[PDB]
Amino acid sequence: PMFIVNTNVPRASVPDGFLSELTQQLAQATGKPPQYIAVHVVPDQLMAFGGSSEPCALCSLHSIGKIGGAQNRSYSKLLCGLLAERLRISPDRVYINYYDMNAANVGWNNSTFA
Amino acid sequence: PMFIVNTNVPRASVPDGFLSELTQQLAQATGKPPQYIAVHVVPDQLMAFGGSSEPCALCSLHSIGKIGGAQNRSYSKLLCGLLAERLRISPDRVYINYYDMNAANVGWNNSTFA
Amino acid sequence: PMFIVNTNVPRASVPDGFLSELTQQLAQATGKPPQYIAVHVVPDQLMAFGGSSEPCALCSLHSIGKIGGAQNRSYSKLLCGLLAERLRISPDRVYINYYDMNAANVGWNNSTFA
Ligand SMILES: C[C@@H](N)[C@H](O)c1cccc(O)c1
Ligand SMILES: C[C@H](N)[C@H](O)c1cccc(O)c1
Ligand SMILES: [Cl-]
Ligand SMILES: [Cl-]
Ligand SMILES: [Cl-]
Ligand SMILES: [Cl-]
Ligand SMILES: [Cl-]
Ligand SMILES: [Cl-]
Ligand SMILES: [Cl-]
Ligand SMILES: [Cl-]
Ligand SMILES: [Cl-]
Repeated sequence: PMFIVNTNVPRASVPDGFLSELTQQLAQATGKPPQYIAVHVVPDQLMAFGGSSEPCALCSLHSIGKIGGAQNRSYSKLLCGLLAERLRISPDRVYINYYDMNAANVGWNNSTFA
Repeated sequence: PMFIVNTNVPRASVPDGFLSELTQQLAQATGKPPQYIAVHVVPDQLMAFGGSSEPCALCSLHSIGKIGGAQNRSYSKLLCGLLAERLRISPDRVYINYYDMNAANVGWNNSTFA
Repeated sequence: PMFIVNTNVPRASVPDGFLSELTQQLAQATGKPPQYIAVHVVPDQLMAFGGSSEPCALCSLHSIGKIGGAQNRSYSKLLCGLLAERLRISPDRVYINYYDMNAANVGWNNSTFA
């Protein structure tokens, strides 16, 4: 899977080990091996949410399976909690788009997973 | 909804109020509440369009509904107009990808919209 | 089509002509005219792959058609080869998400391709 967070929070406010916490927490939540989890954090962005430049985040989670109604509700609670605790972003200023990818549409290591 | 613009135009060339202008114009175009509209502008990017590094933009609009044949033509006219007037980018050097998101696949405020 | 690479490799390690090289190789691989190929390279990113931050890349290819099982395997070999030879990124630390876009969902030049 891949998880991306784009935020206006400054780089200095991203705590050490944040990529590792995302990796481990997502491995547990999705059930996928940590070796297959990629994470990408983009601070200092020029962004607004509801017209306001207070701290916010736009995120995405792509996974081959492990995406659905109940699972995405659980992911949102986990990820909003982490963004609130670690980046001080209010959950009502976070979007997370979820993508259930077909294996044939995910390339890796000179091929695709299909 | 969420609107992202990636561009090679430098940050100093993005005028004041551009995030607000995008927020207001997208609220009217999509009909969605301004409170739910998120905007993200990424200048100074290493990009080419048609092999050329002249000013260009790659954009995306994600929305729960309000995406379709006619609506997307109207959004493209509005958004290319703004990128031309405000960033001086020619409309034939802009792509905008449109995504009609299922409510179950959009997280916000510790939950999803499903 | 549009190809985006996000990588932790620093900007100074992105060789001259890399955007043109991607444009040319993608024009041939997708069969599309190079005038329609857009490329975007984002170096210096805060990323981890499988828990570590050795060089890695998260990429996407969006195209109206020319996406499928066999084609995506071919694109992955081409693109991982280029990331390995030019950016020194191991193919097993690259993900590429493929998107077959409907023409009605791609805006360009004040309209869409539909
Ligand atoms: C069905 C769709 N892939 C198609 O035939 C096409 C090809 C080239 C450009 C287009 O806008 C659309
Ligand atoms: C159907 C679903 N995509 C599936 O069963 C799968 C699981 C794990 C890896 C993978 O590539 C594919
Ligand atoms: Cl970190
Ligand atoms: Cl589910
Ligand atoms: Cl898919
Ligand atoms: Cl929406
Ligand atoms: Cl129309
Ligand atoms: Cl969806
Ligand atoms: Cl590391
Ligand atoms: Cl195919
Ligand atoms: Cl589509």
